[PDB]
Amino acid sequence: DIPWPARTDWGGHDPATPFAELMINTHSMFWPVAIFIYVSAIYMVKK
Amino acid sequence: DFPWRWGFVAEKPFWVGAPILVLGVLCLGHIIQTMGQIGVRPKRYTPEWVEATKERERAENTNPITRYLDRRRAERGPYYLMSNVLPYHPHFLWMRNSHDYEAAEALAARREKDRELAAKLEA
Amino acid sequence: TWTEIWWEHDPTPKVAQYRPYVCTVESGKVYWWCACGESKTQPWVDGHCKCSKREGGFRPRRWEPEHDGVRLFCGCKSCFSSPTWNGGCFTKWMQSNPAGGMLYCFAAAFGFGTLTVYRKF
Amino acid sequence: NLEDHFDLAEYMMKMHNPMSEYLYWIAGFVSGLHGILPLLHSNYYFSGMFLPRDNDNTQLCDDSW
Amino acid sequence: RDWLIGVMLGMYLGNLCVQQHRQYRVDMKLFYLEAPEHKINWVKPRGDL
Amino acid sequence: SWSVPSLGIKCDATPGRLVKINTFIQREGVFYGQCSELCGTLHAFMPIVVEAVSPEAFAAHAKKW
Amino acid sequence: AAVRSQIEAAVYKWTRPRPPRLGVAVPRSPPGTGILFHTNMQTIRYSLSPKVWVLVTGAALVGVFSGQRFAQTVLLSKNPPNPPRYREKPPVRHPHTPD
Amino acid sequence: KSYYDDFKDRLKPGKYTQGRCPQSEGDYRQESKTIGREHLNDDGTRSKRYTVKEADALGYHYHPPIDKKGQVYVKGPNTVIERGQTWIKGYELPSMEYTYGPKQEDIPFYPRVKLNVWGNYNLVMKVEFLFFYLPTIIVFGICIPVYTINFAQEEVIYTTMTVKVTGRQWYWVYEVESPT
Amino acid sequence: YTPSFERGLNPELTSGDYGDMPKPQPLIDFFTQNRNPWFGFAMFCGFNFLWWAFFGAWQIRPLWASQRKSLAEADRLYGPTKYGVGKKYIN
Amino acid sequence: IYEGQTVQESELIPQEDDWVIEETNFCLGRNCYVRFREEDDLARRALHQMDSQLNKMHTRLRDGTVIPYMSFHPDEMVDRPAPIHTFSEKPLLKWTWDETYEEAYDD
Amino acid sequence: FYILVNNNKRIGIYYIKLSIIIGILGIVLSYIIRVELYNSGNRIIKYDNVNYYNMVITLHGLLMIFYIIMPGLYGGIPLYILPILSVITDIVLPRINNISIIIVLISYIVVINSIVIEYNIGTGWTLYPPLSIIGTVIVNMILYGLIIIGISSIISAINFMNILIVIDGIIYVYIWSIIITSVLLIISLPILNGILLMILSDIYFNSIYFILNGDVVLYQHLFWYFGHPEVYILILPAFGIISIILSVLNNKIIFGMKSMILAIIMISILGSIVWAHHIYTVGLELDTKIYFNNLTLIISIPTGNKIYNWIILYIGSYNILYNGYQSLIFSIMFIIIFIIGGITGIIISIDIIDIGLHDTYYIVSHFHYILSIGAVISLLAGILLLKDIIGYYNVIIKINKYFGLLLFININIIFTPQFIIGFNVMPRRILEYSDNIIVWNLISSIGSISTILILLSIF
Ligand SMILES: CCCCCCCCCCCCCCCCCC(=O)OC[C@H](COP(=O)([O-])OCC(O)COP(=O)([O-])OC[C@@H](COC(=O)CCCCCCCCCCCCCCCCC)OC(=O)CCCCCCCCCCCCCCCCC)OC(=O)CCCCCCCCCCCCCCCCC
Ligand SMILES: CCCCCCCCCCCCCCCCCC(=O)OC[C@H](COP(=O)([O-])OCC(O)COP(=O)([O-])OC[C@@H](COC(=O)CCCCCCCCCCCCCCCCC)OC(=O)CCCCCCCCCCCCCCCCC)OC(=O)CCCCCCCCCCCCCCCCC
Ligand code: HEA
Ligand code: HEA
Ligand code: CUA
Ligand SMILES: [O-][O-]
Ligand SMILES: [Cu+2]
Ligand SMILES: [K+]
Ligand SMILES: [Mg+2]
Ligand SMILES: [Zn+2]
Ligand SMILES: [Zn+2]
Repeated sequence: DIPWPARTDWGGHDPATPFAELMINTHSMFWPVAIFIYVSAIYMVKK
Repeated sequence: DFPWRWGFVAEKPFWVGAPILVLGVLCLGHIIQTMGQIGVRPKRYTPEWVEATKERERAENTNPITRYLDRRRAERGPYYLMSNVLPYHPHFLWMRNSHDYEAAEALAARREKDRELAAKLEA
Repeated sequence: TWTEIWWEHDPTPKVAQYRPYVCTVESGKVYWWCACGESKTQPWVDGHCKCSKREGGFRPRRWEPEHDGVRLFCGCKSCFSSPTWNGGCFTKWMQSNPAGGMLYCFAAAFGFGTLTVYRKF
Repeated sequence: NLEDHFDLAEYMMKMHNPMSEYLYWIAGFVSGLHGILPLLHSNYYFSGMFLPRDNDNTQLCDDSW
Repeated sequence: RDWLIGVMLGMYLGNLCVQQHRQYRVDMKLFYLEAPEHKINWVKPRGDL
Repeated sequence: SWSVPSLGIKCDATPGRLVKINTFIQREGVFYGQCSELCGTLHAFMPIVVEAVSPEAFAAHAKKW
Repeated sequence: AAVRSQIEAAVYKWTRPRPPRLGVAVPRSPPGTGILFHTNMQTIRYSLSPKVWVLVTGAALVGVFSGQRFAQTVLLSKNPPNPPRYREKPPVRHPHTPD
Repeated sequence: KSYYDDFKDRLKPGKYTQGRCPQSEGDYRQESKTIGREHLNDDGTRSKRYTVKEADALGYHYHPPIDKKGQVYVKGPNTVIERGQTWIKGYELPSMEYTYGPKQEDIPFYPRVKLNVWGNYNLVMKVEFLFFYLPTIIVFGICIPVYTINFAQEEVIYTTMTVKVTGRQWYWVYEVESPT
Repeated sequence: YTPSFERGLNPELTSGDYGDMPKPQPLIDFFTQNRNPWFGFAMFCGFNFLWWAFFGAWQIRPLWASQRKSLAEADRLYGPTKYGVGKKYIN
Repeated sequence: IYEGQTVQESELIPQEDDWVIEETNFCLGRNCYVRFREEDDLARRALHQMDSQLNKMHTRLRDGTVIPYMSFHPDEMVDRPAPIHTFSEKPLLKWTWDETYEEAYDD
Repeated sequence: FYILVNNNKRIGIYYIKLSIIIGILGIVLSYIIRVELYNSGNRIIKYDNVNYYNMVITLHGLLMIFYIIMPGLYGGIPLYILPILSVITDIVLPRINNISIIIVLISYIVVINSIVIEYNIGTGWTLYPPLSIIGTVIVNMILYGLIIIGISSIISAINFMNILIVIDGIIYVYIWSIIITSVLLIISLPILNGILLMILSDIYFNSIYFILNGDVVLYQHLFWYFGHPEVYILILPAFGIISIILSVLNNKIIFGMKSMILAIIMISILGSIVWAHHIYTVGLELDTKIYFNNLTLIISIPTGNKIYNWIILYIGSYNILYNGYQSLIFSIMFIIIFIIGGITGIIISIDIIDIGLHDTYYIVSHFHYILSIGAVISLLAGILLLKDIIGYYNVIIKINKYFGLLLFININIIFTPQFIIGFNVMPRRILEYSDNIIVWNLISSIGSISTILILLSIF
């Protein structure tokens, strides 16, 4: 509904429509893949 | 080959200086950005206005899924919110004793009228 | 395992210790590190080990700190960042005692799993 | 000639007049002023003040200063 | 071979967010069904000021 | 641009295009949004407030207003 | 301790590395050739043999997921049933409704 | 040891800010009168006359260097005949202490080593395949979700009410059907 | 701070005459950097930033105490009802 | 892919039993900012700079051949700082092949 | 002489010098923005002078893109080393090279003069009509600057393409990076000129393309048909630099040179056909949206191959070599930072996610992490690598671990919080905002003042 202080709200917050829920879950679905892509690559940044 | 400032800094261990410098630069930035707002006390951050927003949120049932999800998470495990511990506005340093007395009287009057309406509605 | 199974023409050190040596070092001073593991003034060359006598391909390893402080030094004599320590002493130990290595790795992973799961959950 | 071998020989050989450096820094300083001076001028033109007082466009407490 | 450690570390950290997302969906399914935070016949129009 | 984050709507109000957006609100409340396309001086001062009420309440409101 | 040394000696014997199957076309070292290089050569990283690497890496994987289970079953708690949703009276007026 | 102390003598601290006296005390802007220095100023910098006002590229002081036979002066090598063979001794650069200052002693040892190359062609080819096709798999894993969510937004729904929203500077107009 | 002489796992390899060369020390010295007060201040500094980075400074709390007690009273008296552990949080 | 030059075992056989790998230092030396003399004028400071070029340095091996300062790209081959005119004589990229012609030889 | 010089290396220095000068104006504008956004209220801009903020954000974007980063990465480093890498005496077109830098300066003077003399209003750096065509004369002046800049960009692109005719050595990866950017410019600029001329026609010639019955969405197609190729014209030279630095400093031959080259070519072709991911919320047809979303996600494949090829360059390098040089640190930091920016780009590429995140500060943080952090650091790293060749001094940068650490920490303090407010949500191109977004905005503002202070320590 309205922004609240010091909230991460990663991927969205307070959906009030089925489409709004879809948007939040699409981001949540891809987020672990993004973490994998980052962690897997960064771990090899070294001599 | 270097001026005094660099000779002084470069003499110390990096992990002695670096951490101190990081905090110092951040503190200075906040100080600089606070000089232009010393004593500024907006009325919307007073307790009277803070209560009125709570009344609006109760009537509008604001962010109900954030409140439900916080309760569920807290029940499961350790849940920490920045909003719970820290100020949400920077003028808090000056508004310890600030009040809006006109809003206080108006809010009290509206609450009294609301109680009369509630009794009438109960009938 | 480069010296052990791959290449037989590089000198192979003896492990003095499977743990780093902690030493205080001063900027502007040069230190000489034992690369054979037989010096009695570890982690430094004592003047009587293979490194000091330039025997069998062993030579002292020159090292110099940028700033004063306490630095960790390699005891296993095979760390990638030798003379400094980077954890290769533990790695080389696991090669020599693979059963012990598993125990420590399981314990470390167990702690990491619990903490990360407890905080995120 | 040996003097002409290197581009910007005086600067590279560390003999250049310092005024060249001062002009470069001054030019950058003037470039920066193109964002600040029109800000002050425009603020005064439409308000009468060169810079606002924090939160002076909102309702303020009686003791606010 | 080491790069595999990174794959496994990135698969563990990713799975943490999968579990959070999994629990999130369970919670969402119970909001409109059981959560007392969900209120109906509650919000009234304010009207023009 | 008409944006209501809680309703998952962000549609550009472009001259010449009458864009259709379908929605189905599931919970009552008041959802706040802001214009999301730089539109001039007061781009930051045209918010979007939508209040969703029960169908019986909406009918009474519409009948009176 | 006797069993500890037994399993330690059993693991050790099985893990001792065998010569690598070179995937590169290199010559055979001349026979009788000893150490020719010195320790001042650029350090070559010390790498675990495949069997040992699998063992320790597997112990790490078994460790992190058993740690995840320990946290889930002991340190964390399950959600109790949501409180009953009873009918409650809404506020009579919106605080901003003109009087 | 402190290597700076070795060449401390060469570095005499300076007297003038930016290494020049006030122009009044000495006019460094004028061209030097010293013979053979007509192209330089007093302080040693090139004179504006030499570089700008009478630059040779503009046709001033025309002096073709090449001679009649199409030749220019060339300095020969240091030749040393020996052992029934003519040798050339190459010019070795001066000690780095002369040019940089530090005394060339106690130099750390950096051995010769041939380039650090990745080996095992078969293994490398498989990694490169993975460097390309692991991302390709991830993209393919997103493709199906992307199609579905796009189809969901553009779904013909049985809407029963219409709200028309017009955006003007700077307010939002709303048109709604009125109850009959 | 006159550190101690740690012989190590193999004491015979530390039994020689060091002379000017430094002697091995316990690992607590490495963490404390020989109990250097500035490194301790730097360590405390490292914690102070990291706390700011993740959870906020928490140094403003003593100043915010009165204004966090007013916010809590408003949420309880006039805010939307909180249930169970939710009542712990005030926004 | 490049994996070094190919070696035949015959080429790894020493002519003496004491042969080891030559321990020649390939660290060129200790350097810093090029330090000009005050007495030197613009012309003589140019000569000083030209005599401090690392890319003109090399390491002489036991047989008298020298391994030069080498770089992957020709950017490191010009004098530092870069002069106005750098590659007056075209740099020669040497390619190798097995082709030969009779005119080059004599019997 | 100074202005008459045709030396390609001197002109390269001029490009870097001018980028820093113009950059001062760019950074100042950024400080104004962050200061204003420190809290809610008016801080340094009056409510009656809100048009100035709109102009500040517009000029910030335009200057940093076309007058700072592009002249620095495509004009500065390229004009200095490309003819050397090509083992050629000098650049193919000497006189054209001279006029290009002069043109850039003249267009800069026009822009800043328009600040001083014209009424200050803004329409974004994307100059969307009808807002751009109903403005005052300052918009006309900005259009002249862009067109003039376009002339310099195209002639410089022609100059680099001619190196293929004269190159006497091997086309290294970096040379390939510049050539492909030049191709991208030759194909994208002519379209930009056309749409800009149409903006002028409506502003100055009573044309009616951007009034009813004329589709305003037309502009967005032609603009972004140049817009997105521009973001790769700005990043590809940075990639070329990163390749040289990693190979040189680690003493390791580039791995997969041909895959690096073919990855750059691929990014260009794909980048020329994905522009409408900037137009997701306009209301395009379902199939168009799916095409563009699909092709946008494909760009990650070639971009990913380059990242992993860089990683193996740093892996395995000798430990004895000191790794604290600023150039090496910046090159490594680029990989770490670019992955963050690219991954967030893939997130916004999903159109349904984009509905929530369009015109929010998440987009800001996304392109800042790539440009304000990645591109800047790449240009710094490239200049630092060429310090001996260029010959500049009087700065303490070459070995300064404090500067690198402070920059990395504080730059992340500015833009990481902008990802958070993207989901709160805080729109872009606004100055006032709700009181519940102050915390994150305040943190980012503290980061901006701190970064500026660190820029003074280099001297
Ligand atoms: C992003 C920032 C941070 C970056 C950090 C990282 C940096 C990393 C490193 C980057 C390195 C990049 C590559 C560097 C290569 C350098 C190559 C080089 O040195 O070339 C040689 C080149 C020239 O040396 P040369 O070969 O000896 O040249 C001899 C001359 O050709 C002949 O000598 P001459 O004496 O005969 O010269 C003629 C001279 C003759 O000069 C004189 O006679 C001067 C007399 C004194 C004047 C002083 C100024 C007076 C101002 C008065 C203002 C009054 C305001 C009143 C207000 C009242 C209000 C009520 O000048 C003129 O006649 C023309 C001057 C034109 C330029 C100055 C323009 C100033 C602004 C004007 C604004 C006008 C606005 C009008 C608006 C109108 C609106 C209607 O060097 C320079 O030009 C200096 C470069 C210095 C810096 C080099 C880089 C150092 C490293 C970076 C440091 C950080 C910089 C940060 C940016 C700046 C911040 C502020
Ligand atoms: C109490 C109840 C429960 C009880 C439970 C009890 C359980 C008991 C379990 C007992 C287990 C015993 C195991 C013994 C060890 C077996 C393995 C072993 O060490 O070999 C034995 C033995 C070792 O003998 P040794 O005495 O050590 O002799 C060593 C000699 O010097 C020379 O030997 P060699 O010349 O014959 O060559 C051997 C060497 C040759 O090594 C190599 O050539 C290198 C191999 C590693 C290459 C890795 C390349 C990765 C490239 C990544 C590129 C992309 C990165 C970026 C990605 C970005 C993505 C966004 O092999 C290795 O080094 C193998 C190392 C370990 C490989 C592990 C692979 C794990 C893959 C995991 C995938 C997980 C997917 C999860 C998906 C989840 C989805 C939800 O090997 C042989 O003699 C050869 C035959 C056996 C070969 C085994 C298979 C190797 C497979 C390699 C696969 C690599 C990854 C491929 C996929 C990559 C995807 C990215
Ligand atoms: C140089 C600057 C630059 C670069 C490189 C990019 C790169 C990318 N950008 Fe761009 N972008 C901008 C600058 C840039 N962008 C700017 C300035 C804007 C805003 C302009 C404005 O609106 O005014 C913008 C806006 C923008 C939007 C608009 C969002 C909105 O308007 O709401 C989108 C969405 O499609 C987008 C997507 C992408 C993608 C998908 C990439 C890809 O190139 C990213 C590719 C990289 C990776 C993916 C990471 C590395 C690869 C791997 C680690 C392999 C493994 C990863 C996977 C398999 C996914 N960008
Ligand atoms: C590459 C271009 C570039 C660069 C460097 C930056 C740098 C910065 N930008 Fe950026 N910014 C844009 C391009 C850029 N920006 C664009 C295109 C927009 C959108 C415009 C629009 O909305 O219309 C934008 C918008 C934008 C906004 C949004 C305002 C709004 O529309 O509401 C904000 C503030 O939040 C901001 C802040 C900053 C800050 C704090 C920095 C930096 O100050 C952070 C600190 C980093 C430094 C201070 C180093 C920079 C140094 C150089 C650039 C010189 C390099 C030269 C050499 C190496 C020779 N930028
Ligand atoms: Cu309307 Cu913005
Ligand atoms: O723009 O990506
Ligand atoms: Cu794009
Ligand atoms: K503000
Ligand atoms: Mg938009
Ligand atoms: Zn020894
Ligand atoms: Zn060790």
